[PDB]
Amino acid sequence: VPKLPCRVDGACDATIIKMMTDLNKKGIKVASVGQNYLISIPASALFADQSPRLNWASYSLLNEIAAFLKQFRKIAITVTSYSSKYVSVKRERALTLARSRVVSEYLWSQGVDSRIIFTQGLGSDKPITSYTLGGDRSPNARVEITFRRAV
Amino acid sequence: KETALSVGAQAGLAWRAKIIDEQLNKQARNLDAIYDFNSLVLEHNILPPVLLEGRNTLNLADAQSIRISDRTYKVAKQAHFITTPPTWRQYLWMDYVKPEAPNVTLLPKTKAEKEIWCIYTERGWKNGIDQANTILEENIARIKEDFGGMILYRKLLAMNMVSPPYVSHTDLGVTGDGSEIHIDDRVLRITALPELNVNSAEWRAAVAK
Amino acid sequence: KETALSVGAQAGLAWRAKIIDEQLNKQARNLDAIYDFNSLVLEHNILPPVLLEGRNTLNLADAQSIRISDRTYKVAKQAHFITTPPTWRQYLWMDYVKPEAPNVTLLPKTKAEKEIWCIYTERGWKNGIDQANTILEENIARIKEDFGGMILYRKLLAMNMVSPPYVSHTDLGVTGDGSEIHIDDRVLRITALPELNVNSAEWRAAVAK
Amino acid sequence: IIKTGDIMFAVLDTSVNSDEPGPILATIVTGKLKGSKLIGSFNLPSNADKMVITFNTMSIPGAEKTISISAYAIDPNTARTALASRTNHHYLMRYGSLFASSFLQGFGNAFQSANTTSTLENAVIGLATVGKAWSQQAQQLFNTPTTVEVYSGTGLGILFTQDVT
Amino acid sequence: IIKTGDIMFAVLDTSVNSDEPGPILATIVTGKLKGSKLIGSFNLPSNADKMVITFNTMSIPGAEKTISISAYAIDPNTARTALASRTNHHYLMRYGSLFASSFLQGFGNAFQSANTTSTLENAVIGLATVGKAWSQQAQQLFNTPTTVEVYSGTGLGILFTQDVT
Amino acid sequence: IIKTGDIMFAVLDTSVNSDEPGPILATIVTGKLKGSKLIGSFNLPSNADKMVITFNTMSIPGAEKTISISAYAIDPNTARTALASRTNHHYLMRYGSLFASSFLQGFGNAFQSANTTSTLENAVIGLATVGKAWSQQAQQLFNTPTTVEVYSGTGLGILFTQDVT
Amino acid sequence: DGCCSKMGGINYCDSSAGRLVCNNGFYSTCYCTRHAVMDLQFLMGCCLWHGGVYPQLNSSGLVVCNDGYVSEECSLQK
Repeated sequence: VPKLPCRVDGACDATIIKMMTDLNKKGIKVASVGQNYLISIPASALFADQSPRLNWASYSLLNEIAAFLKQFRKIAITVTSYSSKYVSVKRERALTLARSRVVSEYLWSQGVDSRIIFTQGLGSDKPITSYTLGGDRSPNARVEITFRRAV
Repeated sequence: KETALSVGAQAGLAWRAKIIDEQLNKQARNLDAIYDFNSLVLEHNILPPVLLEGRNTLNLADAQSIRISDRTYKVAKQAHFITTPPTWRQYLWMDYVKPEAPNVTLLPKTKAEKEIWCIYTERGWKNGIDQANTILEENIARIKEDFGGMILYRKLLAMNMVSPPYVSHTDLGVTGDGSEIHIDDRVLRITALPELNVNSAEWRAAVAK
Repeated sequence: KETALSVGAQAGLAWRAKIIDEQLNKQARNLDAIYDFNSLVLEHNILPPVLLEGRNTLNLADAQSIRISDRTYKVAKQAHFITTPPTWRQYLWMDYVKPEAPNVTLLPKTKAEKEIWCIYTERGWKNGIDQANTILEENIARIKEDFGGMILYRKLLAMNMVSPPYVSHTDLGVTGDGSEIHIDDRVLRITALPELNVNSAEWRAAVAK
Repeated sequence: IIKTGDIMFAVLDTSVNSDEPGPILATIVTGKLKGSKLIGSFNLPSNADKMVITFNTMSIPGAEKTISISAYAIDPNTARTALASRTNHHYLMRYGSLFASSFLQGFGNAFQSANTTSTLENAVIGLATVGKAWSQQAQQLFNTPTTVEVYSGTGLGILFTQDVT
Repeated sequence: IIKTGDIMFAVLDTSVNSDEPGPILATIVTGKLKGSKLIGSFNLPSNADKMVITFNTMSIPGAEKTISISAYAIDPNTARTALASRTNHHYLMRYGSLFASSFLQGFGNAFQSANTTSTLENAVIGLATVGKAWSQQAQQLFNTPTTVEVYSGTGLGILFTQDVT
Repeated sequence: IIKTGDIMFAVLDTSVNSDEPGPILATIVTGKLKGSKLIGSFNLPSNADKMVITFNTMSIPGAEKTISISAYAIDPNTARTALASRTNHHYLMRYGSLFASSFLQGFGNAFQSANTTSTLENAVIGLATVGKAWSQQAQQLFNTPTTVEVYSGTGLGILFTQDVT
Repeated sequence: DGCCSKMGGINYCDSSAGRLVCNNGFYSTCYCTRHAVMDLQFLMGCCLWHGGVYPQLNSSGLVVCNDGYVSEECSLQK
């Protein structure tokens, strides 16, 4: 008992709430229901103009989001990408797939203890808003992460 | 030293016992709806037997010696007569007594004495509470096993894998001397106790929709 | 004096054991990745045996008497059944127990006693270090030997120079009395143990490109 | 089975002065033995700087038996063989009685002697004549020892001497 | 069967002085044995610090049998061996007698001696002659101890020494 | 198996004075025997310059046995047979009592004798008469030796005398 | 030490979950019973992966595990 850990290491509820508030006020979407958590990030703040080359400054954001992710004992994590219709379907589908692959690779390099990570990108096949005037600035063009807390 | 430990364990046991007894008494009717017994009771005031079953069993005697079976069925408690159905009191309720024997000899007079007295009393409280929880969980496991055995026997009898119990009634007219008389002698004997069959040919299966 | 020697040796051994165990925990996944056993278990969950090979042996019995051998093969451990594949913990994990015993009453008096205590503790620390390293070396040698024997058996069985083991299995239908029933008796016994063939025609060679 | 020379706790409930030996009982409250009792007696030391009790006749509940483990006691949480009591019981009385008798003798004799160099004579009378009998009786009774007395609410610890079965 | 050295209550009904040997009976008023009685005797201690009672001739009602369990008594709710009695009975008596005898001797002899340096003559006469016989008789009687006496309406507690059936 | 007279270490807990001998227990803290207990006694020397412990009754954990290895003790970090305690217990009290009694006698007698060449008379009285009985009593009691008392938290070393199994 | 710190506060300990509950319906960080999921890698004691420590003690200071293996690192050395 005395040497048994009091709580799960590297976890503080106050820290969790604080950083969740920070992300939400910075605009990155965090959504919670039951124990299933979803995070949304506009692709404009991440990539170039329809290019699968992450901007250098975004590494701080990636560090922050991984730091948040580290507090949850998890099993499976899904990362998917959405985009806008640009030239064809296959073009942006491949673009989304590459972007998801890159972000998944960076996360896997980071110390986020999971068992499974799925990654995919479906271009502009799941619209969420009628407004499609902008290109990479359109809100629907984004990335999203889903997972379910265990126990 | 350990006197505080002992009294704290006693206090924790008693207090947790009182709390759990209060909870049980608070929740009565739904408990009865759960562990009904008279419904399961058969047609001759006879308690059905107790059946257990295990699946995918492997035993290893030593090197080059292994025995594997898929399903096994065992009879734990043989069926018998009864006068009343059982209930939950003997399976869930547990005793209680307020411990009222603190010996006035080891009174903490100094600060360290008070500190150790308090900490030892607290840890005794916690240990007693945990022990009470263990008693409760083993009791509930026992009653669940009993009910499961009963319902499984019912299911197997539906499956037609066990013969029903057999009862012989013998009725005799008035009897006795001129001083003692009984009008109607009714003797109920049990001839055949339920048991498992061996012939697989007549076993009947089932299918839902 | 020698008391300080002994306690310093204990402290050094414990500290080295804790350090090496921590390192082993930190570098874990690759270890189990390389030391698989499930990919080595035989068809019937039977652990393959262990073999040893010797090359170019010589013995001088006495004057006038010499015996040389080209190659020799030994069955170190006979194959036997198994339920779960072995891991590396029971070969490499070290026993760790922090010695918190203040069994020290030869407390220092002067600077000279303090410094001889210091040097005794230093040499005890170093002795613990070397002891732990030697134990680790023995453990790693043992586990390497076992894995080598396993792979040697695999290679020779592929080369068709040893007899593969043979197990006979028998099946029986429903069995038991009216109170106990088993669905499917399945009894498996390894009739033929693995062994080598001292014959010669049965030898097939191998040559790559 | 009890190891040779282990420690047990017990509670003493009856008090007695170190005057007349008698059966004194203690009750074991902790350890393996619960509800057991032990009767014995005390001893009078030559000097009263400490006080100890001999405890030999042990009775354990449960079964009708009487074992004969003999053991002594130490002051709980003090680990000393002395007893907490008072020892200045009968020094002052005898000292004062002797000194007063001597002073009476001296006053009578010296103040009668210095008469060459009525109420004063009567004081001489009383002191000189009542000093001597008082002084000799005080010498006769001076040898009374100062006693000690245990208390009826003091616990104790017992170290064993022999084993049991 | 009675535990080795267990305790019981009893009521003392007949009082006695610690002067002459005599049987004393007590009555058990509780416990398993109810209405039982017990005859025993007393002892005289060297000093009046306590009083203990021998109690062995135990008579149980119902059956005409007599076991001889021997036991002692302690002060109930006091748990001490002291007896409720007075102990300053005959100190000042002999003290004053001896002191007056000595004062008489001194008064007669010294007031006769101081004559050089009829009512006074006869005072000297009586004092100097009747002091001496009184002084020797006081020395003769100084040794009678002060007595203690139990009371007829005090409860008591009896602890056992040996077991019975 | 223990070599014929080698070194062991233990710690004592029960403090005792060299007044009334009795069972004393120590606990072995190191060596092959750990948790072992040793009860024994002490000896009274003619001179209180030291103190040694007669330790014979050894009980080792594990098996219910009682060996009788007898050995003595030496002060750790001192390598001597002395005991760490106080030695000036009872010099000054007897010295002062005797000297004061003698001075009283002298003052009374000399100032009485110096009369030829009332408060001074009373001083003579008290001194010359109370000095003498006090002087003889002090000479009677002047011969009590100085006690030595061990403490409750001192360790010790034991040199063996005989071998065991 | 506040398990539900900067939250609704402690609600109760679910044993079936082996976890504390914050008043805001979010699972806490601490544990409340041994019957929970803790990441356990480092352990104390000796004779591990053997029959454990043999309860019987020997005059010699060596300790041998109940399966017959002797642990030098657990035994004190000369």
